[PDB]
Formats: sequence, structure tokens, C-alpha cells
Amino acid sequence: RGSMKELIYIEEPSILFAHGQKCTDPRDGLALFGPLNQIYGIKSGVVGTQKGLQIFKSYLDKIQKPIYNHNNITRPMFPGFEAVFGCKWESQNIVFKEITDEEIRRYLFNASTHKRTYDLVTLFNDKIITANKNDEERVDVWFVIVPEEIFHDQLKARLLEHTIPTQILRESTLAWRDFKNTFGAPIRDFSKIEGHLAWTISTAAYYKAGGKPWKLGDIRPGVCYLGLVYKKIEKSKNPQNACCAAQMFLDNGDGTVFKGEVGPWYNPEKGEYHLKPKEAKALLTQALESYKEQNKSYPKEVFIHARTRFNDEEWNAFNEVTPKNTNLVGVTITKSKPLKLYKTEGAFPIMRGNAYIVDEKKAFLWTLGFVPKLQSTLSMEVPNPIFIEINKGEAEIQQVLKDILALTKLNYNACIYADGEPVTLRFANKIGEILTASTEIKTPPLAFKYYI
Amino acid sequence: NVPKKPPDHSKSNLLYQQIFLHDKQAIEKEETYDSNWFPIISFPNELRFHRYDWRLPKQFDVRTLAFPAIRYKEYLCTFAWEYDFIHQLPKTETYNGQESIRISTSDILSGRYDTDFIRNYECQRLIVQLINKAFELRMKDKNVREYQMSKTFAYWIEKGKLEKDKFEKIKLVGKQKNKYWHFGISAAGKLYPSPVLMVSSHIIFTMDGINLIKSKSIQHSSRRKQGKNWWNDKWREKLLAFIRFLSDDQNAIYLNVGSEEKILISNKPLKFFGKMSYVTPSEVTL
DNA sequence: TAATAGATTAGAGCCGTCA
RNA sequence: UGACGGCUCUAAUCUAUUAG
Ligand SMILES: [Mg+2]
Repeated sequence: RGSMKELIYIEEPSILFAHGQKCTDPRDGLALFGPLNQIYGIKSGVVGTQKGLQIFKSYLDKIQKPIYNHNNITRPMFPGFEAVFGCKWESQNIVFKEITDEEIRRYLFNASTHKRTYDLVTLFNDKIITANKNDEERVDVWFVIVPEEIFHDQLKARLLEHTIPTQILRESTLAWRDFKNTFGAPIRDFSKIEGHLAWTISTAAYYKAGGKPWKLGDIRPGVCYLGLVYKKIEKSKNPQNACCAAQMFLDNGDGTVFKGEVGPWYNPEKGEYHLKPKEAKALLTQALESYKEQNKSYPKEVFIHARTRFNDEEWNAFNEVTPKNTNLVGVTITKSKPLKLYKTEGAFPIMRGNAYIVDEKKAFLWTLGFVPKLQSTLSMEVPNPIFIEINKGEAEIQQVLKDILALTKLNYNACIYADGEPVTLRFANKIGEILTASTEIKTPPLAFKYYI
Repeated sequence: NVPKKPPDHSKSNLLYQQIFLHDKQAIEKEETYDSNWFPIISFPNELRFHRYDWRLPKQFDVRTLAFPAIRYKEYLCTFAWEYDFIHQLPKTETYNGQESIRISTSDILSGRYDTDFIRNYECQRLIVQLINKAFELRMKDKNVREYQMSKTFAYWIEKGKLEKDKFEKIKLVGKQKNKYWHFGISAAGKLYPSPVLMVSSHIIFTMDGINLIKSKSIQHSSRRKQGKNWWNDKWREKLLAFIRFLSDDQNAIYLNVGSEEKILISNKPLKFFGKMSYVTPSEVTL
């Protein structure tokens, strides 16, 4: 035991649902509790083929009825969107919109994809814009259905300019029955995922319709979490092109995203992954003011989260804008470095939440592992811990991992138990992906209902 | 009858925590974990830079050296003696030992040592390079076949050489459908958290166990096939058995770098244990 | 100006749907 | 483009380093 080393344990964070009560499992407690922000009715709109709408409505009237899972212990039941979320979602109320089949034959005829993708998106974007441009009956969220792959940033970026929430739906995910390979098996093989497939789309659709399924129930005041990620795009033929991103959450309401600038850095071939001091400090002042106005309170601590190490001069620019006691911590997470642990006795992998502290700055966090309540491990293989190291700034190490576990529960796209990485970075990946379709696209909305 | 009562969902919290959460939590008893980290129990007492001038050609391939050596500002990074490079290139006999600069391993590892012509971080990198390179020069003598991955150089055991195991019937080689699957490890070592050596687990596929499969799409696709049902014990044993097989002695692994001096890599992985953990033995089939 | 590497990164396919 | 993760396969780049 003398040479034995200790893994500290972080208590599982929890989230509070409607009526003020608090629970740990997001989807399990939600049915018993209800969404944090109830939404009265949801009506959507669909663009695509006639068979798409028939497939779309065939899915909608299916998910309202209770749907179970093959392994109900691993994936709990979904009694229905009307009961779980306390809302009402019909099919005949849904706004129906059509695209002529010959239009698909009109522009899919060209086998070239580089010219087709940008222009085929224009047909998708323009008709939706003409729909909710003067109609009194405004549609909450538009469900785009795609027949075949034969696109995300290309479509979302223009739609982003008009503050319209949309959710893309590949035809396979709703018609995997008929969709079969040469062996007759489904392309996506949705035999077991059924019961959980409805869970993630319903949470997504409810979120896009203005609802907030849950929020962190164990958050101290005065702190804010900011995620910065680096993305390089090949759309620009010029080698000097590498974008960045920045996210805010406010930890109590809808998130906030500010690009600051597209930022054509040096980028000798594709990028360097380092904010220049001019842009870095400019975004931070433009970042804190969002928290200052949202909570009408002076911020105290900001946890800048990234996947890369910060240099020295960028922190000096960072540190020269925060007033008084505002201290910045550089919590850079990395997934590459492996320290795969094995349970000596027994067959299950290391349970999640355990951490290995190598010093006062760096630590190994098992955001993925074995969770007892679900009686299963979310990591199919032996879990890979994420290296968490405090790149800059002085802060308690143990406090950092405590909130990272909490931050991994705030993923509204899917209703998973926890994310492998904190959502302050996972959402940032979806942030920079969308906005890089066109360089001149600006005036970006803060809401996270769209953008994903 | 007539269920008229305030809801008080906080009561439902108690039922939720005692009906479907019966003895299902994270704080029950102690546990011990076997890591993927293999400590380096002994380092060679000396790290030397050699001053081979006009004795090795500038166009010579240093990777062809009998012992792991690295060129560095017309100096040779190796633990081996200055006279262990006779067969690879002659004319090296005109070299005096006192010309070479000798650097102790203890300070170069603890970070104490630092000079003008070399720094700690680059010194740590060179040691990382040397022990990483020493594996290639050792796997030839250990009777295993290699395989180049995207970055690493994985090694596996040829089919039928052993009795499909090393100890306790731990299957290290086998076949699925008409293809053969073979457990393989990787090499990696670094010194910052502690002097230790990393290994990684990959399964290498061959059409019969000898004639490899060049189509990387088949190799990757088959890789996910075999691991989809592997247990945690399966990954633990197939790695422990593989390392134990590669070790030539029950003590540790001898990484020959010098004529007689070498590097000792403990076959027992660095050990971890936690104070409180899970309890669940439930399993039926899949 | 490309080689050798280590360290540190980002995309881009493919696969699995968890005891 | 319901997600997640865990894999291989590429791809920069930044550090000593020798030849330009
Ligand atoms: Mg989504």
C-alpha cells in the first residue's frame, strides 16, 4: 500500500427539474418530474418529398405512444412526449410544406457535388424563408428531411442569418424498416436503439421549441464557464485560414456564442491554434459583458475551457481585461493520452467519476466509465480518461473536476447520462463547424436552440 | 380512493432513491486497479554523447545501428559504449573515450541538469526517443512480427508459434470466420509523471496467420468485429499475458542498449487502488 | 529547402447500440 | 443530417537536429 496510489472520487453531480425537485439521471427523472421550462404546444414544418412527409407523420404518431427498449434497464422507457414533457405534439396540426419531385430531378441531375451542394441548399433555404416571412402563424422549429446523402454548415449558415431553429433529419433514421442493405438488414440497424432513439430527438425537438429540459442543480453563483475551440476549414482555397470559437452558458439560461472575428491567422498551411492578443482580449471583454448583462451581476470566476494549451501573451491579454478579483483558469482537456485502468477483480470497467491526481495542476478524469444506477458502462471499450490540466491561473484542482462532471450532463442534443467531454467544448465543436460555411456571415444570434 | 392530496414530489425523490436504487450507488467497498503503465525500475547510470567525426558518413542511416543511437549536433545519443559500433562501421577505432561527453541519468531524468548546449525538455525527449527506438531493436530478437500503424509500430505474435497462449490458456491468437485475429501491443514511453512506459492494445488480423491483410479497410473493419464482445478481463488478461510473454525473465524486461548495460522494464503494471467503488455481479448473456 | 524523431493537434471515415 | 464512443487512416504545425 506504500507504493500504491490513490484515486480520489468525485461525488456525482445532480440537476433539478420542474417543481424545484432535484435528481441525477436526466431522462429517468424527467418522466417523473417534467421539464424545467414547460412549453405549451409545438408545431413544426417539413420540407421535402411527399413520401418524406408521410414518413415524417408516420414517425410522429409513433413516438407519442409509449415505446420501450430491448434492454429497458440500460435504456429506460419512453411513455410519450405528451406525458414525459407535459406538452402536446400532434401530427395534423404540424404545418405541411412541399417540394416538387421534379425539382429534385431538376438539380440532382448534375452528378457534380461541389456546385450542387451549395445550390441545392439554396432551394432548401429560400422556400423556408418565403414560408415564415409574412404568415401570421409562425412555426416554432422547421424539420428538414433529406431523402439521401447523394451540407450541415452549408444549410445552417444561411438559415442562421434569420434566427430560425431547424433540425435536420436523414430519411434513414425514420424509415430504417424499408431501408435495407443487400442482406436485408437495416442500414442503421435500429433494432435495439428504438426506445432510446425517440428519447434523443424528443429532447432535441423540445429544446429547439424553446423548452429547457433541465439545468444544473448544484451550481454556485458568481462563476461562468466559457469554451474555446479551434477549427480549420478547407472551403477556403487560401492556406491562411483557421477559425476559432467561443461559448457562454450563464449556467442559468440559454447559452451565448460570439465569434469575435473569423481571424485569418498566420496559418502556414492550415492553422496554428493560437489566438492573437488583439482578438483574444477583444473577445473576452465582449464575453464578460454578456454575463454581466444577463445576470445583472459582476462576474467573479471564469473557467475558460479549450482543447489546446494557451500561450503566455494571450493570457496577459486575457488577464488585463478582467477587473478586480476576476481570475481566469485555463482548463484544457485532452482525449489522446491513455492511462486505461482495469478492475483487478470482476468484469466491469472502472466506474465513472473516479479521478487520478498527478499534481496540483494536472489530473485524469473519468467522465466516462461505469455508472451503477444504469447498471452499464457508457464506454463500450475500456474507458479512456480525459487529461485535464490547468494550463494557466491558480485554482483548486479538486474543484475543477467537480464541476466538469456537472458540465458533462448539460447536453440537450441527446439525452445521454453524461458526455465524455464537458458540453462547453462539445457544443463549441458544433459552433465553429456551422459558421465556417461563408466567411462574411456575421450578426450571429446567441441562442443555442439553432446553431446545432 | 379519491386521490386528493398535494403532490410533494420531494416524497417521490425518497421513493425513487429506495425502490429502483436499492443498494445501487457508488460508495460500497475498496478496490484495486491495474494500470496500463509499466514502471522503469532501473535506468542505465550513464547517458553519453559520442563524437564520431569523419568516422561515420553523413549519409549513413542511423536507424540501421546495431544499438539504438540518435544523431544530435554531430553527437550520438546512446547508452552504449563508444566501442560497441565496430561491426556497423569500421574506422571508429580511432576514437578516444575521453572525447565523448558523459551525462548522468539521475539528474537528466529528475530535471536537475540543464546546460547551454542542451536543455531538460529536449533531454527528456531524447531519452523518450531512445527507449522508444530500443523496442524496435528488441522485437527482432523476441520472435514477434511487426505492423506499422498510422503513427505507432504495433507488434504481434505469429500464428501457431506458441500454444495460442503464454500462461493459463490466455488466448493471445485465434481465428474468427475464415480470418485469424492476433492480439498486439504498441510502444510508448515518457518520464514526466514518473519514469514509465506506455503500451496500447490492438488486434492484428491475418488471412491465415502469416500472409497479412494489406487492405487497411478490412483490417480496421475486422478490428471492431472482435472487440464488440470483449470483456474487461479479456483486455486485462490479453495484455498482461502478452507483456509477460515478451519478458525474458520473471523479474522484468531487459532492453539491451549497450554492450552489457540495458534498461529494465517491470512486467508488473503500475498499481492503483481506490477507497470506495461499485458492487454489482449481475450478468446473464448477450 | 526535405529526413529522422517527439509532442501536439485537427478531420475523415467506419464501425459498434454496451454485461 | 437521433446521438454517443472507439477505433483505425490521413493531414498539418512546433521543438531541438544535422545537409542545403
Ligand atoms: Mg442535434
